[PDB]
Amino acid sequence: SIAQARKLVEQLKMEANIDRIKVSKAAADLMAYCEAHAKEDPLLTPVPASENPFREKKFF
Amino acid sequence: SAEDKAAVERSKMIDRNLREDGEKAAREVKLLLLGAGESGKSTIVKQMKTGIVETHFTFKDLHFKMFDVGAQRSERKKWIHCFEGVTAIIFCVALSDYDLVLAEDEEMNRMHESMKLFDSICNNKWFTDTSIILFLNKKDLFEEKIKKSPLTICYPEYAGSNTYEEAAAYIQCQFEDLNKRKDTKEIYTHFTCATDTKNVQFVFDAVTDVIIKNNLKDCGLF
Amino acid sequence: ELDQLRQEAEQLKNQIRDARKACADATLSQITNNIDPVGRIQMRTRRTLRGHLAKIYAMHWGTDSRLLVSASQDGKLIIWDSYTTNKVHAIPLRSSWVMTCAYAPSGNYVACGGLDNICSIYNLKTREGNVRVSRELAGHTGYLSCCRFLDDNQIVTSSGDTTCALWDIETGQQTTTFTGHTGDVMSLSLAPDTRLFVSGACDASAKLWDVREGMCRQTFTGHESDINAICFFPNGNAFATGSDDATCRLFDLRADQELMTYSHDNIICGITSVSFSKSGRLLLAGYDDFNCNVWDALKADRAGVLAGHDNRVSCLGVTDDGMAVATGSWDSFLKIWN
Amino acid sequence: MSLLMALVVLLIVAGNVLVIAAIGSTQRLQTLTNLFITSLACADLVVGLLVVPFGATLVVRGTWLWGSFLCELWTSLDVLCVTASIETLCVIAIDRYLAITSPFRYQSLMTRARAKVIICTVWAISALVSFLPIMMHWWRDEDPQALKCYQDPGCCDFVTNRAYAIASSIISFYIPLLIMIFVYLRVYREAKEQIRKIFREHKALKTLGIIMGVFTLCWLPFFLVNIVNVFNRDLVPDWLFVFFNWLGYANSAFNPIIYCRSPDFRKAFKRL
Ligand SMILES: CC(C)NC[C@H](O)c1ccc(O)c(O)c1
Repeated sequence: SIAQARKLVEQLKMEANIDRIKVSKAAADLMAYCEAHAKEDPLLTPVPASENPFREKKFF
Repeated sequence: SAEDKAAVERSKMIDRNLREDGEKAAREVKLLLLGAGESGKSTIVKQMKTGIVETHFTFKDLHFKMFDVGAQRSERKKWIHCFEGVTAIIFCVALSDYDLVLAEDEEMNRMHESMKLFDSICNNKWFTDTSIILFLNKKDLFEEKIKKSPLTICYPEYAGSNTYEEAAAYIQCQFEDLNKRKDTKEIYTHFTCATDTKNVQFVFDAVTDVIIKNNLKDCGLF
Repeated sequence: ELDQLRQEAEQLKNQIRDARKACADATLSQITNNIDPVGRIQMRTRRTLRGHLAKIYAMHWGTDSRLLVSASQDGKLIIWDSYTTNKVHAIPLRSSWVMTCAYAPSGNYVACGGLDNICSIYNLKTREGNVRVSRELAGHTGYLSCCRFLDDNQIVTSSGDTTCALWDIETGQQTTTFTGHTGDVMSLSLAPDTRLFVSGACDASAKLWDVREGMCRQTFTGHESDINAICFFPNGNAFATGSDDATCRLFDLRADQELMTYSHDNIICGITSVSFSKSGRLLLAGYDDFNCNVWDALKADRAGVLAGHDNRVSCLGVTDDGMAVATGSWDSFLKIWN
Repeated sequence: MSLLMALVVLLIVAGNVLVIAAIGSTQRLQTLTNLFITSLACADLVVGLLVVPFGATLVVRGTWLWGSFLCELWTSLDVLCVTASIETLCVIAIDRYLAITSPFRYQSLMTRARAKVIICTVWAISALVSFLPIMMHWWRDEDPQALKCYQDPGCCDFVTNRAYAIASSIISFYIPLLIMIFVYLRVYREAKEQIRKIFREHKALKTLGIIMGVFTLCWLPFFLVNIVNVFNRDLVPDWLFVFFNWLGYANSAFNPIIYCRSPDFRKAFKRL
């Protein structure tokens, strides 16, 4: 049983020592990434039916 | 084009095969076998003939597929719903497990663990209509055990003398008084042992009654 | 000793908690104040796939964004072409109890598994015929819950025995094992670069694993019950988790905390699946109420709902091109939405 | 009586169209017995669409206003649909009997192919005993009382001879009635025997009583007079013939509420 507890303690120690950035920077990064690829999302902004593979398009 | 017709014909053949396979499987009688490791399901399986085990056997031109999931040993709450629709649930309980205890916990009789499992599955939201066959195995050994030992071990409350028939009836009653869908499902009990040679016939009769009742309730006469 | 180790561990846990707290400069909702809303997302059903005679349990899209797979309890694994809806392949399974599927990035192999505790890999271009069982990976002691290819050789799977495994298909041997979950691992998601992967378990926690060293780098908590689904953000710097608590949660890797919670008072069922959009702005989540809700990933608002199934939505996925969304259900039908 | 036909035809068509829509849209309803239910519903639908309106015009006006050809066509179609419905009501009972008395032989032998075969056979016998003998002027009578009716198109009565009046009565109602009685009595006995294992004896009896009594009350009064008229055309009045015929028609309205009382039908209707 001591081995399990030692493993858990060492794992917690390894997980505690990591460089974390403030939540503001991560929020800004997510916002910026979502904004950069906004025009490339078919689901977000509907695309004209002429280029929709499921409404009216040419297959082969 | 030619490729389009080829693909459509492939799809049509696949649909034909799927329909055939489905209609063939619909005639199967699917049973779910359950019980502790020391219940005696090994003997029941041997008489009727890693992961999940499947036994196929025929009787009176009737095909039975029995699924045994005893070797899972994980949280049952995640996969039990995969068996919603089986014709019936066979549940084995060793009658000689009343004066014994589990080797893991402190003083928890195996009879009480079997009772807990029965109460859990019988009253499960996924098996409201499914019926349960209840095998009460190891009757020959139970007779001798109770002839020498008393029954006040696991059942501190017991009104009656120590005799095989009385104790067997009391245990059957205690196990049948655990289901709350007394009007939606029916329990079929049977005292069996290593030398019975009639358990397959009991299962056949139980499945016959289950199918007849299902048809009658679908018609509207039950 | 016992209490010695437990007390130093609780001290380390308090240290980690305080560290996470100190790094909380502002909420995602406070930075997303002026972002324009998304607007009512009306998505209609375009194609419907019939042919399964039982409840579908999993599906996965192909990297080409046209072919897809679906496994059902009838013992069938069907590969469909969504553009025409004509079944391309139908594979019978040695075990009717299947719970996951997977499509190789190259499209040369498919994988499945379930209560048989085996990952079956089938080849689709064998040499002369249609389909043949290529490999059977049997090293788990619990049901196989999820699996995802890394290449034509490596494959990572999760099982109910509270462990994940990385197998070398050519050899059929666990090249690596991931342990640390105290509950059944119910799902996993590979990162875009295939260097890491997150896994959610029934212990109400998620873990980030490295595929090379094979250690746990970060643990994420916050849920109250089992996690049933998990997905990576398009840039691999975050992920989303759905649980039985009727709530989704967005976790960040660099910050190591919870960013946003997507829930609603009118939602009590459990979340069955989750997925993102090509831009990551939308978060689609298939629930147990027979519906599928589309949430805003930056404002935490419900914008749209896909309601076309009779039974619960068991699986849900989006295409690489991001042109449609496939959803399966226990009612034996798959639907493509656009 | 001009407005009494409106709601009748509306009910007849609405029930059957709803039944067809429910059996078509939802997937759970695609069973084997539902095939016979669809046959019965389509027959009752054809009834409500074509048979009842022309009879309504006949009874409200006083004379046929569509010519001898359409008169004979409508008579043949009425006989066809009535026989088809009353014989599907018998194959349904035979199916229930086979399912409740031998579930394994039933699950094995019974299949969609044989179901289609039996449905087409019922429809073939219906057409055989309805269309050929009528449009071939084989149902005519030798008596003169009905001569002017055959000649003048203004009359479209159902006067017929003895041979055909017995043949149609026995092929459409009297054999199916005995078959239904026998099979449903056996089913009642089996249900009793099954309840003996454990209100239900009253529930089964109530269901079977409704099923049999609605059908009997609807049709038997007409098919008694039908064979009584041949012996003596004057014993029974003429208006009671038409009244009993329309009572029998009402069986088409009453069938769906009886043979589609399952919870699945109610769910498909609510979702409809
Ligand atoms: C008045 C006519 C058109 N009605 C005929 C009646 O519905 C009928 C049905 C079946 C028969 O076998 C029959 O002799 C008579």
